[PDB]
Amino acid sequence: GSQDVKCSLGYFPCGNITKCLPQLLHCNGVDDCGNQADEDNCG
Ligand SMILES: [Ca+2]
Repeated sequence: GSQDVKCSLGYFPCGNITKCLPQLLHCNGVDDCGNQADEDNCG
């Protein structure tokens, strides 16, 4: 029954926003999530 939960394999959610992007854009130094959550202290 749950819907829009987590992202499929090979993708990750920006956080509390409904959206998923490939690891390629993860900490890639590019604005995409909008809230800059993926670029938040990437380490
Ligand atoms: Ca990014």
